Amino acid sequence: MAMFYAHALGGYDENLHAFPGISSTVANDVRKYSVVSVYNNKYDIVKDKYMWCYSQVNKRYIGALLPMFECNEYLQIGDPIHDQEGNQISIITYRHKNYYALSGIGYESLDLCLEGVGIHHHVLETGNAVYGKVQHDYSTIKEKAKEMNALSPGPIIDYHVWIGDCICQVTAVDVHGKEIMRMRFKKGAVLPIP
Amino acid sequence: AMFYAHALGGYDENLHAFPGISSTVANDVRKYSVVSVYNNKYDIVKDKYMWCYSQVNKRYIGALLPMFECNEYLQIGDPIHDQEGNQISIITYRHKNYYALSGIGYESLDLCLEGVGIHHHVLETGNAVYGKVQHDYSTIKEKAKEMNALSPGPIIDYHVWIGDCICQVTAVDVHGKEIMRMRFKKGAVLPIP
Repeated sequence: MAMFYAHALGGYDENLHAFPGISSTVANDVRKYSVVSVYNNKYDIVKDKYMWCYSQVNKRYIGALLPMFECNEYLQIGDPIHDQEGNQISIITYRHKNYYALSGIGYESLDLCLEGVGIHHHVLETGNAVYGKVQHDYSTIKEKAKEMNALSPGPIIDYHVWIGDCICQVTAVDVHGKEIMRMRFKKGAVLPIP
Repeated sequence: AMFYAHALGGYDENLHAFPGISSTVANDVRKYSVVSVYNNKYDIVKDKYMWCYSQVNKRYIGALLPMFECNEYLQIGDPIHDQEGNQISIITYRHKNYYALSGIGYESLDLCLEGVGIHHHVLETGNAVYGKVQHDYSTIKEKAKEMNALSPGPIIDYHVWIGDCICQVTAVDVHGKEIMRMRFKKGAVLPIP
C-alpha cells in the first residue's frame, strides 16, 4: 500500500518521491480529481484557483501550484485524503482559511538548491506590478525599472515568489536588486496561512 | 497598431516585446480560437503549444504560445487577423504546418543573458531530465545519484526541455549539477528554423 509522510512531522525521506509537504512511496497525479474525501466528508476541488505550497528540507526547496478543496472543518496535518473509491491519494499538508491543498504531482512548480541563495514569498496585490524584490503600483514600478535598467547584472542571490489572484510569478535578483530572471505561471492562487 | 519582427531587425526597447515581436499593443492571444491570414481562417490547436523565443540585446524572451494549423506557406511578418479583421499579430515561428500566434501567451521565461547561456531541447516522450541531460528514467535516476555528491556552484547555463505533455527549464552549474528547475504543465513543440 502507498505510504505518505508529512515533512512538517519530520517525514522527509530523500529516497521517496517528494512534493510540497509530502514524501511518498508513490507519485500521484492530483490534477485529475474534482472531489476528495477526508474521514466521513466529501469536498469539491476549487476550479481555476490554486494554492502555492512549498517545503524546505535539507537545503532543498520544493514548491508548486496545487489543487485545493473547500472545507469548513479544521483538518490536521497528516490526515489521509481519499478518492471516491476509498483509495488514499494524499495527506493534509497546507491550509488557507477554508481551503486545503491536495499535494502530489500538481501544476507549475519550482525546485531550488538553497545553497548561497534565499527565497521569499509574497501575496501580489491585484493591480500591482513587480520589479525584482518589490511590488507596487504600475507607475512606481515603471520608474523603478528605469532606475535599475542601467545596472550590470550580477549573480542571483535571492528568489521572490509572487502569488496573485490572476497570475503567479517568480523573480530572481542580484545583490543590487536587479532583476535577473522572471518566470510567469498563468494561474491565480493563494499562499498558505501557517 | 504596429507589429515588428525581431528576426527582421524590428526590436524596439520602448515597445511591448513578445517572442519574435515588438508591438505598440499587448494583445492577450490566449483568447482566440480562430485567426485569419490574408483571406483564410485557421483554427487554433487545442491543448498543444509552441515554445517560442527571441534573444535581443543580452535579453531572452521565451513563452508558450498558441498555434494554428495551416497547410499553406506563410512568411515572417505576414499579418495575422482576428475574425473582425483587426490585426492582432504577425507570423513569427513555424513547426511544419503549425504557426505560432505571438503576444501575451502562457507560461514564460525572461532572462538576462550576461554570463550565462541558454539551450533548447526536444524532450523525448517518456524521458526524464536531470540538469543538462535527458535520458530514460533509470539512467536519469543514476545520473542524479552521481551528481548529488557534487557541491553546487553558480548557475552558468539554462536548459529548456520541450515535451509532448510537459515543458521544463533547468539551470546548471559548471559541472552540470542542477541548481534550479521550473515545470510548465503543458505539451508543446519547438520551432523549426
